[PDB]
This record gives sequence, C-alpha cells and structure tokens, in this order.
Amino acid sequence: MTRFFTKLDADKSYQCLKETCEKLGYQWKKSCMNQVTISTTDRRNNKLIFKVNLLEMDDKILVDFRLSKGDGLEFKRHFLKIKGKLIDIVSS
Repeated sequence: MTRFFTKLDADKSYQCLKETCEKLGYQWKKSCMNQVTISTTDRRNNKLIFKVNLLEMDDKILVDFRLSKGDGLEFKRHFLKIKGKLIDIVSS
C-alpha cells in the first residue's frame, strides 16, 4: 500500500517527490533517472532506508516505495507523511 499514481509526468513527479523528501529532511540519492534511494533516521534513532521507483503505467507515473532497511510500520508511516505532503499531485 506504499505506492500511488501521480497527475504529472516522470520528471515532474521525480522533481516534486525530491523536494518533498528534502524538505522533510530525508537524504535523496539517485540511481538510474527514475530510481531513487531515500534515507533518514526515525524515532528512537534507527536508520530507515527505502527505495522509490517511478515507472510509466498506462500514460501515468506510478511511484512505488520499497522498504530496504528499518522498521516496517515506521516505513508505512513515513510513506504516508510523504504522500500527505504532495497530496495535490496524487491521482485518484
């Protein structure tokens, strides 16, 4: 449940997501133009690392979040915090 479609194209979805995570204080590292590793330190000082993939799916951009390291529910909560911060680009 950590994925959603956007109302934007690949590079505007990549851009809106990047600043949202950078404003939230998450580290933003790129992989292959639509693959990004996001890192932060969650409540109680544990490292939280998850990856994002922006893929085109039927004339829409799907932003998928995959937990890489850290607590699962803190991942689910950090995803919901990101989704809320850019809820205006989230497609129905």
